[PDB]
Amino acid sequence: AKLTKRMRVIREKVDATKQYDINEAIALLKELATAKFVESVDVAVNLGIDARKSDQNVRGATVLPHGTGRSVRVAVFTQGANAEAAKAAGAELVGMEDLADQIKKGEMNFDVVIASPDAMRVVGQLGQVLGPRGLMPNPKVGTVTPNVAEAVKNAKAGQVRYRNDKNGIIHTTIGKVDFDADKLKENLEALLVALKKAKPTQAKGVYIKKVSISTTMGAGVAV
Amino acid sequence: MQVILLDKVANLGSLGDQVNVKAGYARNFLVPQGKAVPATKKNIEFFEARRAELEAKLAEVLAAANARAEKINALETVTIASKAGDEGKLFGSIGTRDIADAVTAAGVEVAKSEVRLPNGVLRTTGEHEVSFQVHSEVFAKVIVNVVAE
Amino acid sequence: SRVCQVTGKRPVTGNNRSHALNATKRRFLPNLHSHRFWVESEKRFVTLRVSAKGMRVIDKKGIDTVLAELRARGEKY
Amino acid sequence: GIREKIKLVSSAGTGHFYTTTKNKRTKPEKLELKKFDPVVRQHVIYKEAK
RNA sequence: CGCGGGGUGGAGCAGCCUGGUAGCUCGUCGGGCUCAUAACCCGAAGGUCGUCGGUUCAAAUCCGGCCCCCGCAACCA
RNA sequence: CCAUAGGUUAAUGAGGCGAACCGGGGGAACUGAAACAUCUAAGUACCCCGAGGAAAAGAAAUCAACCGAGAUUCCCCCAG
RNA sequence: GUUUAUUAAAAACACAGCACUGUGCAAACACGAAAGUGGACGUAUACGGUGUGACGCCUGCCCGGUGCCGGAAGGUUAAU
RNA sequence: UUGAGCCUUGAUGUGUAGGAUAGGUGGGAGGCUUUGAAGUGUGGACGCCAGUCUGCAUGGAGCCGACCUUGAAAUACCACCCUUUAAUGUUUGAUGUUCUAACGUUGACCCGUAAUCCGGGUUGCGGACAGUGUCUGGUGGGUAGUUUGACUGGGGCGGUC
RNA sequence: AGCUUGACUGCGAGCGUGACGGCGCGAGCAGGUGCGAAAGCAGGUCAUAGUGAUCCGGUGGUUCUGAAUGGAAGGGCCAUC
Repeated sequence: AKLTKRMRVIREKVDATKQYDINEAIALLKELATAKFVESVDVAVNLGIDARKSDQNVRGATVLPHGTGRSVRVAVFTQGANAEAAKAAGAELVGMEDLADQIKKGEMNFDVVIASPDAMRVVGQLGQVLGPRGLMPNPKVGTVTPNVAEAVKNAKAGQVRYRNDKNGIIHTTIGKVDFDADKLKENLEALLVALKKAKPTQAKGVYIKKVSISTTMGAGVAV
Repeated sequence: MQVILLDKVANLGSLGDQVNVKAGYARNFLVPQGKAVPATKKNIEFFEARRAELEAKLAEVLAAANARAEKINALETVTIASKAGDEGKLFGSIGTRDIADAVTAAGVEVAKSEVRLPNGVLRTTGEHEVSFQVHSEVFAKVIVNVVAE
Repeated sequence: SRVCQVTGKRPVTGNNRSHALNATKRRFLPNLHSHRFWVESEKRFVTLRVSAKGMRVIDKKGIDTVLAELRARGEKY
Repeated sequence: GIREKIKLVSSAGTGHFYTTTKNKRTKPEKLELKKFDPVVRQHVIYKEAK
């Protein structure tokens, strides 16, 4: 090193080897920020469980007080009066066959798409344009249900979605560095207990190999 | 290895100074000979006292053991013939008093079996290690000198 | 006797055991090698056979304390 | 023992498992078989053999 | 009592990370070639890439199980 | 040289014969387990060695249990 | 020539010559709680050891299976 | 001199098609360059010939998506994750050289002693090689103890418990 | 063919058998669910072969035990390989 001036002035506040206690650093997390974009604190977990076998692949989503670090714009594909119930619960766009032409042609202004089972006949024709975005609803993960009003509300309330990468590693954001550091020790447990309930059916003995926590292009914190 | 010095090893450091040395070089030489101690301030005055009770067996011969050096040790330059030529090379010597005498123009008698040669026998006019006992484990250097042809 | 000449630690018998379970007497012999020392009293140097823990008494008390009690047990060094 | 025995828990998961002679080696089928939970002394649905 | 690989016209093997896609050598039925016979070369004919689950618009292929094969394998009283 | 290897002899002590017991050092196998192999035979048998009227052992870094006993040994039990 | 004492006296064993694999000298080889001594007061034209079998003139094929030497390309892989 | 390992540094991605070397994967519109590219030429270099890096004449804040089109799918501006390897720094080994405050001498000489045993004494030569013992894995009849079921109108092929 | 899981839990008078270990069959009671409109019926298969006593340690509950005693290790029960 060789290091950029934006971070060289933050090493004027922090040690290069110490990982700081999240119960003691509660005034320091807001103080190491330097970027022209919003910096975060993200959790890095090592697995496992088998590093190759896809039967032990981990997937899911967990609800948090700040979700992904922002609110989401939710769209709902539903016919008749059940669509007005989702519009009053958390949807900002109601979808129908007239909207399935626009999504296929290329234009979409929403973070999450939910559908009801008799409306899912239309959305089934969008599976290849919604696929590479992770935007496609699927009954086998609950993103298709008759109670669409509760399903749009589950997304609007703020949730984070995950799956493990190659050789068994998984990374997820748990707050902005400017957000209340007092709650990091509380929200980390709500993330961990939910990820621990997501253990595979054929998992045996162990599940976590190592846990680490760091800031965007910045220092690590200790638990 | 952090140690404190107890001897005149001025090429390694000063007396009573704290220096870093290798653990093997300490264990094989500086520790067993009474020249250095591990740098633990509360345990060194004891290791010094342990050396004083072993000094009390020859302290009187560090004071007086040479009739010609009664209060302080002397350095002397040789006065006996170097038994060489202009090439500075010779067959050497076999006589245990044929060398190292520094008062040759005088009625002073050279000591029997008290000479010590730390590097080997003098086979050249070159400057080399040469000493005479005052006691069985206590020695004084003398400076080799080119004399006669 | 092949001993550490300052402590008198000697070869002896017992049971060593095989790689698995079974008895083996085999005769025991402690590790031993030569080392040179100044003695003061003979005004010369000597070679003596010394080993484990016995060389450590010389480490704890010095060569003037340990070697001065030798040459009484019919000692041939 | 060439039978690879399975053990399921009740609807409520409480107490011990129910060990069963139901096979998994030869055919993929429904594992629910409705059995007795002695904490309630009632016939209930049984779940998850892992 | 375990693990790795394999199941493909008549025999023995591909593979992977171009998922929109059955390749091959050897034989057989026929030519090139040849005075034939050898050496080399390439047309033609014939098969559910086993089997039960799974993801999907889609798998012989990948992901889970089974079974028969081909190579390696270990222990308490 | 100092010293040490080495050489005398003054005084004392040892040495050899021992009857069993006693302590120390070495140390099996046949046999037993109805196999044989950890285990057993056994620290027996025997070889090597010293000493008393006997020898061993001894004056708690013991043994207990919130209560205490107060160096060691010999016998009857605890307990097959 | 040697020979199986009292049931085969030899086609058995032995010296010759040939081949090969080791061995630079404190050799390789050998007996030993390990010195030491034998190899040898020898020096690869010497010595160890296993074959075959004096002499004359000669000695075809197979390295897949067994052992041995170097590697472990590729597999399986201990201790700590 | 280098084996393995850890940090630092720098770049990995072209099945295939064109404008095009779509890494994975999740975000995202104003963000980045003032020895800095543009663009046609005399040059250097890797190349999958597309692209990129450097130099000079120069000109000097662009440029880009969205627009426009290509495709299931995007293409400014960015976390997070991962390759193969050298040097700067360094953890731990190996081979070789050299010095010798550990240890060897099948080196000599002197004294015991006009003693081709041996110690001591003096001086040369070797040297962390060797040597001797020790523990764990491997190997290993050279040596020591032991095992190797029963029926079968006998043995043996076959039958059998 | 419809519904369905009695391929039941805890107890059991006993009945048949071999020298014994051990093997085979079980009225019926209690708990609960299932079929049938109901009287009534279900502890598998049309019956008989389809499998190793124990010592060991592992696995999941309990709080019976647990060397000074409050925890713990280890064992016992309960549930199993």
